[PDB]
This record gives sequence, structure tokens and C-alpha cells, in this order.
Amino acid sequence: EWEALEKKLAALESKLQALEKKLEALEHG
Amino acid sequence: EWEALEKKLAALESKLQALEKKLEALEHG
Amino acid sequence: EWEALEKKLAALESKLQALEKKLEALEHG
Repeated sequence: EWEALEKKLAALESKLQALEKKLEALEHG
Repeated sequence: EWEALEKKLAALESKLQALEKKLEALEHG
Repeated sequence: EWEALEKKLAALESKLQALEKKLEALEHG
């Protein structure tokens, strides 16, 4: 159970990283 | 392009909330 | 609107991180 839950956090976290990579490229870029 | 980022953010939001429901649930009842 | 996107991002990051210290509470005993 915990592993499944950490799994999810880590996959969202990747996704928030993705989008964040995109914004700060538009802004000042 | 703003709209695309906008949709994406909203889908990330729905996911976290689902995750936060899971956590409140084990954590609270 | 572009700033708005930026604040919505910090707030889901921040929240992801608060969920993690929550999961962590649950596991750690």
C-alpha cells in the first residue's frame, strides 16, 4: 500500500516537473 | 498554448485531490 | 494569466510536498 502511494506521488511529481520545465521556458524564452 | 497548459494543470489537480482523499482516508477514517 | 499559471504550479508543488510529509507520518509508525 505505501509503495503504491509513494509510486503515485513520484509520478505526479514528475509531471509537475514537466509543466514547470515548460513555463519558465516560455517566460524568459 | 495557455489553454493546453491550463487543461494539464487542472488534470494534475484532480489527481492530487484523489491522492489527498486516499491519505485523509487512511489517516482519518 | 501567465503569472496565474505560475501560482497555480507552486500551489500544487507545495501541496504534493505536504502530501509526502503526510504519507511519511503514516508509514513512520
